[PDB]
Amino acid sequence: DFTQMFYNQNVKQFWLPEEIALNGDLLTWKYLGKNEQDTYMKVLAGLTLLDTEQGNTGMPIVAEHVDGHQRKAVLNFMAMMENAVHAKSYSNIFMTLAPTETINEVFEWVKQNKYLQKKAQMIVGLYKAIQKDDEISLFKAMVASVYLESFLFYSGFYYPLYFYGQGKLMQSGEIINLILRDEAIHGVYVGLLAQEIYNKQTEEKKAELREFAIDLLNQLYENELEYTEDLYDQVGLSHDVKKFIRYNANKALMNLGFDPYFEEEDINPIVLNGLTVEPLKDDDFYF
Amino acid sequence: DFTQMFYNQNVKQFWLPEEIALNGDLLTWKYLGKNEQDTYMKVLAGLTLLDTEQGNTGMPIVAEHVDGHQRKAVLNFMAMMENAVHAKSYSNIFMTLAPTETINEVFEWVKQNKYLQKKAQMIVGLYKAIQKDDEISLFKAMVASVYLESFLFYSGFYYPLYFYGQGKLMQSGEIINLILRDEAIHGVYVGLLAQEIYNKQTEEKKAELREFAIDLLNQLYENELEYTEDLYDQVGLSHDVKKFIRYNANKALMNLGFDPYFEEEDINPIVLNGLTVEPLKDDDFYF
Amino acid sequence: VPKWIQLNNEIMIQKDGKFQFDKDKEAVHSYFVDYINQNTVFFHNLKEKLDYLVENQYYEEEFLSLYSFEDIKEVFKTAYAKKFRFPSFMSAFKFYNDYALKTNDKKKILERYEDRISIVALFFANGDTEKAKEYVNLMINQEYQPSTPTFLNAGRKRRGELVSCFLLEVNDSLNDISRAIDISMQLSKLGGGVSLNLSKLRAKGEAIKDVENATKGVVGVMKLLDNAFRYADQMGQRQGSGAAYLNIFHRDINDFLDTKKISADEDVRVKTLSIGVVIPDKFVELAREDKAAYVFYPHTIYKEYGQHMDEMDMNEMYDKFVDNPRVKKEKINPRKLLEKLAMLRSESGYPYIMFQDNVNKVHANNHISKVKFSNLCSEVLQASQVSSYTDYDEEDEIGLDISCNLGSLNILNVMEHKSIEKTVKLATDSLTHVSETTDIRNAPAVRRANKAMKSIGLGAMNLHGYLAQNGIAYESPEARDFANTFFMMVNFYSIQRSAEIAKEKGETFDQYEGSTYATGEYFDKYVSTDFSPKYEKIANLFEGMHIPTTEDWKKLKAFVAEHGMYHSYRLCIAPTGSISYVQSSTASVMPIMERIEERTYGNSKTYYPMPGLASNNWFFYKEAYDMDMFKVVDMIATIQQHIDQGISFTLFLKDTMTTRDLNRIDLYAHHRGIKTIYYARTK
Amino acid sequence: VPKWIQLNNEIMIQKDGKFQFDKDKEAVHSYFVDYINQNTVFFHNLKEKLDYLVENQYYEEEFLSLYSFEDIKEVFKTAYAKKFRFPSFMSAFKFYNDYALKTNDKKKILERYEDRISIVALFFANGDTEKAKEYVNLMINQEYQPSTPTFLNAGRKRRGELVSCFLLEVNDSLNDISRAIDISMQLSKLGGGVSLNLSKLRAKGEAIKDVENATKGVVGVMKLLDNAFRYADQMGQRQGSGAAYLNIFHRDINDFLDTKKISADEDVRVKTLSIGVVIPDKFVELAREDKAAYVFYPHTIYKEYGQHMDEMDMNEMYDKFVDNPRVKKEKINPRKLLEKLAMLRSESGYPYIMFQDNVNKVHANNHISKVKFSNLCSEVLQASQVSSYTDYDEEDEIGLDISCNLGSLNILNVMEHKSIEKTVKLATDSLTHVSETTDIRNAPAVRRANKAMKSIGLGAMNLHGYLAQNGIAYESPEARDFANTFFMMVNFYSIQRSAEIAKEKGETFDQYEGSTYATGEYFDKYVSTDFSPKYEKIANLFEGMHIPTTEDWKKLKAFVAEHGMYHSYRLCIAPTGSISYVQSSTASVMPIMERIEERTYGNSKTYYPMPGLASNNWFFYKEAYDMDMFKVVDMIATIQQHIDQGISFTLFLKDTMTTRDLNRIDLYAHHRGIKTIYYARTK
Ligand SMILES: Nc1ncnc2c1ncn2[C@@H]1O[C@H](COP(=O)(O)OP(=O)(O)OP(=O)(O)O)[C@@H](O)[C@H]1O
Ligand SMILES: Cc1cn([C@H]2C[C@H](O)[C@@H](COP(=O)(O)OP(=O)(O)OP(=O)(O)O)O2)c(=O)[nH]c1=O
Ligand SMILES: Cc1cn([C@H]2C[C@H](O)[C@@H](COP(=O)(O)OP(=O)(O)OP(=O)(O)O)O2)c(=O)[nH]c1=O
Ligand SMILES: [Mg+2]
Ligand SMILES: [Mg+2]
Ligand SMILES: [Mn+2]
Ligand SMILES: [Mn+2]
Ligand SMILES: [Mn+2]
Ligand SMILES: [Mn+2]
Repeated sequence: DFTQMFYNQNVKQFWLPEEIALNGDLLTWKYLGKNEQDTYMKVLAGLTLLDTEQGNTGMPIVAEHVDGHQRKAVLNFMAMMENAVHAKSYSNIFMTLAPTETINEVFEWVKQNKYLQKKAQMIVGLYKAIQKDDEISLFKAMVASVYLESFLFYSGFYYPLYFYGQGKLMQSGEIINLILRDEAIHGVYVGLLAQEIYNKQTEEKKAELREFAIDLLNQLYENELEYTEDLYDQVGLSHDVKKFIRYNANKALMNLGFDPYFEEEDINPIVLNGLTVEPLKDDDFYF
Repeated sequence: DFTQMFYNQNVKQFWLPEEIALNGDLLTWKYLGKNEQDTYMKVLAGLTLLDTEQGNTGMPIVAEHVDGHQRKAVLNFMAMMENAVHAKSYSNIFMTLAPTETINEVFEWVKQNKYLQKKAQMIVGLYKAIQKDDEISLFKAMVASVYLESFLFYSGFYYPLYFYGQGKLMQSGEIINLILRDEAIHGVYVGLLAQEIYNKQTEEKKAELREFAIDLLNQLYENELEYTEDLYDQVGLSHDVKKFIRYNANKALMNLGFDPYFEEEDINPIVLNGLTVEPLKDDDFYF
Repeated sequence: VPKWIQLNNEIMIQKDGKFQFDKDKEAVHSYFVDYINQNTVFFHNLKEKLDYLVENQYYEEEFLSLYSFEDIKEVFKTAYAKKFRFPSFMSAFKFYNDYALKTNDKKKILERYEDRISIVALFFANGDTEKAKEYVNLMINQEYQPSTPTFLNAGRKRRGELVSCFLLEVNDSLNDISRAIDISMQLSKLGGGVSLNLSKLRAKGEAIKDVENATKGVVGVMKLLDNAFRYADQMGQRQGSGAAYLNIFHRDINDFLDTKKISADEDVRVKTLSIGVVIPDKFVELAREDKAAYVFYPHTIYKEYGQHMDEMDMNEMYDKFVDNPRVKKEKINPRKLLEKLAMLRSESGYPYIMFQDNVNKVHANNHISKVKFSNLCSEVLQASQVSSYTDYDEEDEIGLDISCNLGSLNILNVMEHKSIEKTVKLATDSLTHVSETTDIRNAPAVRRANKAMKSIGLGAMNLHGYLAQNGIAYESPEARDFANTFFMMVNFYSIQRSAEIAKEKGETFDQYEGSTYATGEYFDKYVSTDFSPKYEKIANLFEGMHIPTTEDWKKLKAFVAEHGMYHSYRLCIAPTGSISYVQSSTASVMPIMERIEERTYGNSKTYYPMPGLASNNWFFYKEAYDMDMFKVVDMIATIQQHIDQGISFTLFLKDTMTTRDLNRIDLYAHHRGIKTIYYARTK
Repeated sequence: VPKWIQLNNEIMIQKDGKFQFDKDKEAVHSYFVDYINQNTVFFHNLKEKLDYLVENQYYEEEFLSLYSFEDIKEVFKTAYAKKFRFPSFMSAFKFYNDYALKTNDKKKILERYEDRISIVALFFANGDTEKAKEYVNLMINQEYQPSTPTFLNAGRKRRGELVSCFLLEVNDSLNDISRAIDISMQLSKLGGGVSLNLSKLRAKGEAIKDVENATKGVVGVMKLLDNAFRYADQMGQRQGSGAAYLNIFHRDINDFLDTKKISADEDVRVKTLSIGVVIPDKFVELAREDKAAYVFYPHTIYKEYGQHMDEMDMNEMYDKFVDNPRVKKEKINPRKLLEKLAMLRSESGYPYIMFQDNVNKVHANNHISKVKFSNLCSEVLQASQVSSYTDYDEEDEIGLDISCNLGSLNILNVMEHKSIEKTVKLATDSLTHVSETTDIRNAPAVRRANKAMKSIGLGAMNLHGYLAQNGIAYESPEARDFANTFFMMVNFYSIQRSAEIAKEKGETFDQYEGSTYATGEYFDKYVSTDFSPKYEKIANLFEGMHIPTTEDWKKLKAFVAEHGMYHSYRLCIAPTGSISYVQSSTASVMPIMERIEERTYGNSKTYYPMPGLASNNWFFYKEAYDMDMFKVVDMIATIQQHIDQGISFTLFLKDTMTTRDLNRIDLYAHHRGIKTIYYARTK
């Protein structure tokens, strides 16, 4: 009942980072403190890693196991967006704002950062555990994918949105909003596929799947807290970002057909502002 | 040396089925004989069936085994074009020209056809034989992929190009020309990835891979001749189609860095109509 | 935003449900009082102004010296006696931004409308003060409008050529191709549009000196011509414009048309060269019968028969060419070619279509040559003789290249003044003077043909404006009746003036004796048919004017037989693009494209309602795209029966019209006698 | 695969770790026995063969009519008596694929090497049987190789011109530009390469008839010329090749150079036109001092001084131009321009570099004119005078264009036969005959300059081959000593032959009296310096050959003063690419690019070892890319001191070399007296 409308929405949302000129951010970037620039680079690098794996691994593997040519076409399109559009856009931003050495250093930093490695290990592990014709392993990977789309990106998205909302780094911010617009529909779509599998189960099996989903969310959440503190303490925003990731965790649960898990909190209003030819017949020669 | 350049060329060639209005083809379709309509339907179904294998297996399997983030992104983009753009385009052409019952029957016929099946299963067999961390099996699959993209499609493309060059079925011919333009670049790109593997091999292993490629080409070519007579004798075109197959076989070989196998031939003109700075240091001026 | 622009923009601000058309008079008044009167160089008297203009290399002193200063003062007073006022902002804006003489720094206005008209009249009169006053009255009344080249450049030292239309025949040789490129660059340098006939060039894949598959065809020559026209861009303000014409039976016809496809490769695309196709009746006959046709290799025909393919009658020679083994030909689908032409005209508006048999069945100078191609505007249809440009130190065989200087009658003003005869005769005299004062130093065939043929083009404009301002639909039978009567009278009086000039000068045009004027075959329909209006409403419009009868045409025929004709060609209806604004008239005889013309000049947009547009006549100002193109073809064919040359005929097509509709329009135009089709404009 | 090709491919198959060089003799023998003899037409006698060739429009009967058939038979026997055998497969393959006359269908072979040699000798002798025999002995011994045009076309009815290099001066006017395009097309139609000097054209943004910013500059003319050369591409058998030269001080220099940037837009990019830069010593001096330089607008200079910028002495007039307010100039960075030239040459090999002051400090005909540009191969350096082409019906002021017919001495064969004097004199006679029998009837300046200056180019080839086969390193001082002695002897004997021809004909070249030959300043270094070998090893190479001394040079100077000189220019070392295989020699005086040449002909790959290559001389056959370009510059400068024209000097660069290394090589060549640099080839 939904794939065709998602197909149409995905293809009509198609974009390339080159459509957005980035040289306009040069001055507002120059004006940020060293702490702010550091957090910003690292935040986008963490996002780049997530999209790299979502494009290389997550979306293609889910596409492989989901039945139906139209469902596969949507998932293939989403996969392309992840690595050919989203992951690449971050390099466009980096290449504009930062010198090569700072770019090299931040990519080295993703490799050695323990929270980013842990979250990649956990998410990609679940993708690679999918067994052919085994719907339960597929469900688990789809939960992981929804958590990546609708929860994990948001510790990263906070900062570009926070600046956009203050009228700073607005070209980079425009790119990020386009990425976010895509991930929102990706999270909903994968959520609907996960619910399909969940709804086939016995009540006992469903109870176990909810346990899996909630245990996984909590494990990812605890890691994301440490990641958030590590990045945002130097810019004074860790508590604010934490509220934002809890907000989005609830959206991820809802995409999976589950009740919200965290209590509602006031999000920084700045971040909220950041959001023809026919032949000639014989009679044609007579009048 | 080449992936970013191909990335650029691929994304700038992006298109959607909806861009070409198909209904005006009915004004020339109605004037074709039964044999012409039959051949066109059968050719179209042949292309559709082969392209589906490439979208569901060929491109995604190569993307899976190739190392490199940028290569995986380009390959993902190509897989997207197969599944999201090409497949919808072929379906659109069919739905415009034939009623539902006729489409189902043509696909039943072509699905049972000996020559279409022989080539489809030969290609799919090589994709299924790729082994993790074995570059030889990957190379063999890449050869199969290049043969599909740059050679096997062309016994089929001939007919729409033949009409397109005569002013008949111009809307569907425009679509086919866009598809063909994508397959050409797909073949060239996968060809470069195959040459990379080939160049890492010993001289004895190279000679062995050359023998594999020529042997495979021979098997496919002999089946193409039979496929060609089966479809085109009823419309009197087989001689010229055979010249077009050999010409495209030579292009496929050149994509794989190999010498042409067949002597140069002229092609049907109707089908052709369808188709280190360093600065001077003030001492360089004294001797 | 200037005040006049603000007033003009108030046109579209509807008040009481109706456009405020009266804002244009206010707009023009404010424009004058606030820009033109301020920015006009002040001179104490006419003597000081004329001395300043001549001294500063503005006005040529050759033409002014023929008059005593009293005569010049009298002519200038005659120009100013009318108290001429521009009725709309656009007319005055166009004049004072394109034609009004401005200082070398382009900051001040040296010429008013009256000064320009007086200078043009003095240039025309060639020393005749009374003739100059008659010209001043003719132009100030806006009954006759000299073409943009003549009007802008007349009497100016820096002026370019007063003639702007050139047709060149290209012979099939490297020497001739190089000479054609040189002459095209020379004529573009003068600012005139150059049209070349490529039908004599051998097709691609023909032999050069018994070496086969050596010739590059007409497309290589077209690339050379495109580069030449691009280089001679006339300072770049107006990019160099050239047209290439090819016969439909030429082998390279498909490649010739492919140069205008958007999908065409850049090494084959010809950006700056317009293309026209010459279609004999044989091709239309072949397409009508769905018969397979052949395109011939011109050099094989030339070798077999010693004459060029386009120098022969295809309706008589097609079967012989097909049956001749020594003639090389390849098969084509005539209906497929027609569909390709329609598709190309829809996509880009090209090529121009010339119906050769429609042109040559009424051509008066077939003895000199048949009309083989047209010009860049598609209305010049004259006999041409190719030149033989030989090696250096070898004498050249100079032929005849076509050129004509243009003028337009203002139909509305000519009918209001009831001065068809006098206006036509004065316009003929001015065109003859312009022709006699032209001397092209790098186009030997152009200059020789100008001397020998004395061809002039007298067009007309404001047909639709006049009809709408008189309660007549453009497509209605009454409109065609008026056009028939008016253009019959124009032809009669232009022939009478040509014969009178021949009698006064004692000379006719070269090879006049073999023309249909000399034998009387030209006057058959005029002596046998009455062209008086058949409707009382139309007949009333001509009240006060004598409409020639069959007896008058018999007398004119006898007079021509006695004295001959000075001009080989007299009448051609050119587009009259930008000078129509100055005259506040609709363009040529075409129907108006828009009721109100919205244009952006600088960073301010301006609105130009069609002249005389009002609520009462709003419905009669029907736009061309809303018109039945068959009725437009009927009107143009009615006019064309009295025009000896062609008429620039633009097709106005809706986006919903298929290629079949365009093909049917072209076929109906060919059936109705239409000589050329200029452009396919789509809304 | 052909049997001979399989035998040739066995060359690369190492046996005992050594190349099987003897397989090439077997390859050539198999090639002959299996293809050439089979596909060689059979004629019962020479009389029948000559009759068949003359009647079938293969040979020109006029030149063969000057000999009794007995003399023709004697000449052919002389050619055949040698029993010449091709030493390698590539020599015979190249001859029988490029120069051997074939039937009109290109199926059979009508000429052998002996037949072509005999026909060329009979054409040269112009009716002299003993002279024809001498020419046959010279060519069959391979001591002299006529240029590809002369060798291929001599004695053939359907032949192009025997001269293939032309230099055209272009004047600053539309007539001159159009005439230049026409002449370039006419000359490319003849198969010759055309070089055009664009330094007299005004720069972009100059006034055309007191209207400013009207000029398109040299780039628009470059686009015109590129399209003209593409159109006249020799019937498709060989794409039209042209060269454009611009002085470095021309304002359009940066736009001119940008036409060869890969990133250049297709509108500005020129694809088939080679570009060279003329660099006066003033530019090098400015770059050396890092001073800001100026590029001038040529038309402002012409108006201010009445002369063209390239007609004046830049070294003297640069400061005057900079200080003249009426001369428009643009500030540039000379070192940035030098680095741009280096980078452009690294990326594409362009532009050619002409060091104007190096050319003219030794130029013997500066009274006629300075040398302003070079040819398409950068070895032609002669005085030229620009022509003034006026409007039609006006008289053209025909100037002096440049053209020389080429021939190459085979250095190895000349030294082996100890026949420098005889070979040089016979080559001079043959080149004089070719010049005399040449008449271009569509290039008036070229024809006039050929008749007036009588310029010939006598080149040399097999310098590296001869040195390597004699155990001498190309970069060694001994190689430079040999080159000095050999080319001094060549110059001495060419001057002596020119003086003898002038005495025999009692006529010198136009304006000889003002030349350095007439005043004796040419012979200063020859009468004051000795050029005999300084190394005993080199001196032994000349055993049995008289090396002219200072006394000999004084006697030659006196003889020239008494009788004058027939040729304004005599010696120029052209690249001599295609015929080097037939001669079995290294191309020109350049070092070999590769010891064994790998070529693809069809689907068969052919292997060509350097002529004379073997195990014992492998080290001496050092590849050019591995040599020190400074030593190559030293060699070329040693040779250039005895050549009146230029030497086609290609630079062979490794990919690791930066633009700084290329600039250093260029600056050293300018320091060492190099005149032109042809190509920057990178490995
Ligand atoms: N529409 C117009 N077209 C041409 N010239 C105009 C126009 N309006 C004004 N002018 C020029 O500007 C001058 C001043 O215009 P304005 O209407 O104020 O004149 P006026 O004093 O009322 O009398 P008059 O109309 O006789 O000039 C006019 O004399 C005429 O020279
Ligand atoms: C010289 C040349 C001519 N042409 C074309 C242009 C001319 O229309 C046509 C004739 O060339 P011509 O200049 O007339 O050649 P020709 O007269 O010496 O040979 P022939 O008598 O056989 O014609 O060939 C080319 O396409 N490329 C060329 O290089
Ligand atoms: C006509 C023309 C000339 N030119 C350039 C090429 C010529 O080298 C240069 C001079 O043209 P000319 O043909 O010499 O024009 P002219 O002699 O009438 O003007 P002037 O008195 O100033 O010499 O102008 C263009 O770039 N575009 C053009 O359209
Ligand atoms: Mg000819
Ligand atoms: Mg000039
Ligand atoms: Mn993403
Ligand atoms: Mn996503
Ligand atoms: Mn596909
Ligand atoms: Mn594909």
